[PDB]
Amino acid sequence: DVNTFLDVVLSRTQRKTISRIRGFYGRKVKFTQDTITEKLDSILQEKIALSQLSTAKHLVENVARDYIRLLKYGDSLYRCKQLKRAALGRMATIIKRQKSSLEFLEQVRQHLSRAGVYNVELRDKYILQDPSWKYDRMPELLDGKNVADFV
Amino acid sequence: LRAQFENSNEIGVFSNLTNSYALVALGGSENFYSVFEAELGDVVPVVHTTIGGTRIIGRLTCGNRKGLLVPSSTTDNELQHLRNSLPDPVKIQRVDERLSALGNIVACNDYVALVHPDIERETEEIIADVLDVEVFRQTVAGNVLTGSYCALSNQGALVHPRTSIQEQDELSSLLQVPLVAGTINRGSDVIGAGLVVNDWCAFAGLDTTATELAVCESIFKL
Amino acid sequence: ASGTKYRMTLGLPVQAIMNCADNSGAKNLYIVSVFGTLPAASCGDMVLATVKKGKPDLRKKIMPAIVVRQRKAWRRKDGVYLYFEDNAGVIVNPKGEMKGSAITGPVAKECADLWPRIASNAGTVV
Amino acid sequence: LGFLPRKRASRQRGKVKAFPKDDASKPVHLTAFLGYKAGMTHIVRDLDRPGSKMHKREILEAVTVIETPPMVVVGVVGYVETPRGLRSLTTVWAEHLSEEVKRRFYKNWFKSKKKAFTKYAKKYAESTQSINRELERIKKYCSVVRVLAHTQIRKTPLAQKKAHLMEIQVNGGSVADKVEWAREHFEKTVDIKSTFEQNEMIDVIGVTRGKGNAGYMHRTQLNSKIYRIGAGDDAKNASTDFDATEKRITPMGGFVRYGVVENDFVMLNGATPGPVKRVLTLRKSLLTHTSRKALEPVSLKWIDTASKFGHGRFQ
Amino acid sequence: MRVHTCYFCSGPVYPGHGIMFVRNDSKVFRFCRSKCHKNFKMKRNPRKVAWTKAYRKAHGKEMRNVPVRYDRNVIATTLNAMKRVSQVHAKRERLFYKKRLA
Amino acid sequence: HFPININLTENGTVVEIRNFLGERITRVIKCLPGVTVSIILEGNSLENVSQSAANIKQICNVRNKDIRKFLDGIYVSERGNIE
Amino acid sequence: PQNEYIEESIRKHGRRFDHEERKRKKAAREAHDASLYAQKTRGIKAKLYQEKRRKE
RNA sequence: AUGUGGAACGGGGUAUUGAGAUUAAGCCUUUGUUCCCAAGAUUUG
RNA sequence: UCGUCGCAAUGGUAAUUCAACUUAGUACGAGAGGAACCGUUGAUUCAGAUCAUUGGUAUUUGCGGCCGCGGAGCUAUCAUCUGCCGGAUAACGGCUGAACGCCUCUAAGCCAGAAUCCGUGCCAGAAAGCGACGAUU
RNA sequence: AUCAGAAAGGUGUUAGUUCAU
Repeated sequence: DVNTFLDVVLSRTQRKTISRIRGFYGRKVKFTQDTITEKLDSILQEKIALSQLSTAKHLVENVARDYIRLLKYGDSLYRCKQLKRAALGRMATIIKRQKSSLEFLEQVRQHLSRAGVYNVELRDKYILQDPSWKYDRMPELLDGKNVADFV
Repeated sequence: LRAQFENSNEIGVFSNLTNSYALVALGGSENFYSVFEAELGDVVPVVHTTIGGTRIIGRLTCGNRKGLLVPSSTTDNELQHLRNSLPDPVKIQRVDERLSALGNIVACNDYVALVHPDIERETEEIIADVLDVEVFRQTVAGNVLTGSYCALSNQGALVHPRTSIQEQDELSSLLQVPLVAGTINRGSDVIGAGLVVNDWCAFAGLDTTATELAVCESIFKL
Repeated sequence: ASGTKYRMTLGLPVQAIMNCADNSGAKNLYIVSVFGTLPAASCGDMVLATVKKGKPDLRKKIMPAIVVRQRKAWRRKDGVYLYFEDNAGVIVNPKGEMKGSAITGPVAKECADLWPRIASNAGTVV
Repeated sequence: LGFLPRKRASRQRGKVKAFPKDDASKPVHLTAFLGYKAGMTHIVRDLDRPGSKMHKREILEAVTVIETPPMVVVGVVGYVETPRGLRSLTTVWAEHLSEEVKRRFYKNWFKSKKKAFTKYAKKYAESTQSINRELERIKKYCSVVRVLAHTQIRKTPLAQKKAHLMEIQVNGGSVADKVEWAREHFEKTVDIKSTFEQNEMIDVIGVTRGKGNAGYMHRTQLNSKIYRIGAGDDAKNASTDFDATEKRITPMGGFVRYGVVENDFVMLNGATPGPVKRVLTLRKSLLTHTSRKALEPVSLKWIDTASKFGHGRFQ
Repeated sequence: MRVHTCYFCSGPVYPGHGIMFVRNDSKVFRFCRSKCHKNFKMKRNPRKVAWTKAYRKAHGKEMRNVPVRYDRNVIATTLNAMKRVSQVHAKRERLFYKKRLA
Repeated sequence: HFPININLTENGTVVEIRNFLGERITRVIKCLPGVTVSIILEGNSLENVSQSAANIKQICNVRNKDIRKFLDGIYVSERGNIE
Repeated sequence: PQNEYIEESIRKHGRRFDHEERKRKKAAREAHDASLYAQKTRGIKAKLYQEKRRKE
């Protein structure tokens, strides 16, 4: 689901978890937006109103990405978090766009739904007058000799 | 008779089906042998004789019902064992064929065990004598080794589709049996390797081309 | 191809000129980008090889080469490393079937076992 | 870290740190043997392994030959298990003691007066009641029984005159049954032919050969199957029934660093730690594996008796 | 198993030892030892080497592919024939030993 | 499609299941003491019967298979008193 | 196959014998599982699980 | 620390090189030869 | 006292990382493609070995004519190779069974199930562990 | 308490209170 994908993106940020931290907060938001964009691309791989909702989600993702850039500029931890929350607020708008998209996606999904150990030898099945002798070890290599060659 | 050689479909390479005694090999595909057993294997005894110590006896020995022409590399005593192991009509003698895959080289047809075009006349004569069936130099599918490239039998010596109509006829006259140009072994130039043609019934590959399997039967009137 | 994988000599090694025994119009086949790339392909293992000599289309374009024989010493049935006449790699199609009409020169029994079409191509197997 | 630290072996003769589990239902039998590695030779044996790529084919593989002369049981040791570990309650030796064992028991064979165990042998001859009481206590109280035997160092062509005596735990039967078997086998030679049927996979323990200023470390190779356990008296020990051709297992011109082997010898595929003329211990594997390789019979086809020294050309 | 004959040293070839070479004309050559292989690689004439058996024979210094029923007695009979040939070879070797001294 | 072959050994103390959805590996389950299986299993211990039934169900379980599509398996039909 | 293959197969052959019993058992165990999972919840997932429970 | 005593050579065997020489040195072995020694001290109840 | 042979408190730790074929060329699947498990073929990595096999190296620096090579021995992803065990259970899903006359992975109990862990095996051995045992100035 | 001890949730208990029948 779209919310699950957002939760997965949030989980990835949680798994990963001043100015450097600010960039990391923006990168985490950007990575979440990238994951959302990847989810949108996967939805596209899996039109009209759905494409418009996907474009609307991308626009909200761009707003979150812009807030992610603002998070990097917000060297202060509170400033970085505040812009990250703005990206989350933009992500909430993406969820609102996803809300219509998921219903279309759900309809599309509904439409789609609608032994290694074996040895053989002909010597066992020999039609020889001396088939038992054929199976028997006749002189072959007398200490590596040519006994079989002579035969 | 389509018979996939386990993962592959080279039933003929593993076993040179011969109305007297099919030249099966040690380690050859049981499913291919059993399907060959169901087709003509009762009449054509599928003795799992690894010709020259190779899992491809049909490629190694020109196993015609008149006899099997083992390669020159194969020991005479081993051939004597193999000839005795196989039925007396299908004698597995060590033909002095320069090709280690003499059965691939020599079209294992019971009527005439047509030898490879690259195989020398002495090798062809040895292939003729060892298999007791005439061995004329033939290049099936543009390949000198007609035995793997042509499903050879007394009933039918079916060539691969890569062989021309004249080339199939050339392999036909060399093996003294009709040669329908059918590319056995998944459409490859290996008709005889894919299809184990015997006089009683021309076996083929289950994973091989269906048209080639029909061509092997059509050439053999089976 | 086919045959049991083992630590044996490889006729069609990567960046090696495995002669295109199979009559595809190519005399030789150098493995610029060997299929499944010490990246090397044993006797009958179809390694994508650009024709070193012969066909220009196969030249400079990696095409499968089922090694007819392995010039390096390859373990025999007794485990004794045996060196064949040459490292010629018979040209094979992408599916593994011998692309060339007929394999020339020495074609090892491993080449015949690896590909039935190579066995068909191996007019003089050695 | 498994082999670290790398230190020289404290014992020249390999000592088995563990023995196979004994079964009361199974008959009393030995579980270990001692031999001297004479060398390694190349032999050709048919690989009768179903489902293998080279099934019903002959393969040339290395075979390690170690002389295994019959071992005379010097005595028995009674170890009683305790909460703190395995405690040796007592040990009883035979009245007659081998010279090599006595020579081995003293660091100065010539300088010694050969008085070792003289009182014990005299006491045993004078009165066997103590031995019977000791044997009864071992059969009634001791939980682990180990038989002490000395190898035939004099029979083997070894410069050392001291026997490589070692203690082997007894697996099979009850304590009284093991004690009775030890008493019957006391001061009696036990051959490896009865112990090993040459149709199973066992473990070989030995000290590696050092390589100058890495080596001299004890190792215990496993999954080793005996290919042929021949007898020195029999001339067909090194010759298979496939083509007869009776010959000696020793290479032409003598074995490398070993000479000529005249007693019973056992040949097994693969290499073992230590150089030629080195004492190695062969014992049954504690864990039983039902693999095809360990279950398929071994039948040698050709045995090469060519001159190992130099570049030999004739077998 | 077959014991091949060396191309240079003209001696028996056993498994594991020696070198086997294949030519473009489907010719198989066997070398008894590394020196024989080196001599073969150097295009050394077998009749021009004193230690070679070919030179000894051709200097005055020395004297069945048909299949049959698989019987161990036939192999034993063939082995007996080889033993008889060995006795004849020993007589030839006796001539070789004396003539080579001359 | 592929019927499952059930074999009883040691008076039903050992149950062997073969060809379970085509599986070529036979599963052997040892019945609890005091319970005999002939599938109807009777015994004097209800807990032993319940545990044996769970083990049989666990043995005849489809792994990486669609439960809704593939309905092959072993399920307890009823359980009551012998007398 | 085509259309509702699963539904067609169920109608022609039948559903699982213990499908209803397993669902009833799972439904009964749902109350115990929810409380146990919340008690054993840890890390960020604990906060998410608590938030979901609080929202519900 | 007085005997297959060992240690040395004499060798032989053995391969090497390409028949010859070195020939066990971490190739083998010695009905061959003599040498030394039924030790020299020390440690320790 | 000199020892000789054993025991193991204790630690290191071992096999490791992946596969394919067989299985079955089939459960699934309209069919094609492709089932768990079985053995095989292996690719490894690491460790254990050894120089038998293979190449060289090589103080037989030996030989034959400074070269042409070199035995022995060493060396090897340069070679030939050999190479762990069941539990406890995690995640996970249970059965039965209270609270909640039932139900309910659970609060009682019975479980199943991991390259994890513990065992197990290997390695070493408490220098300041132990036993048996010989001789005994 | 299966991390004891010296914001909250809990098929977490302990004592329970209040209200329903």
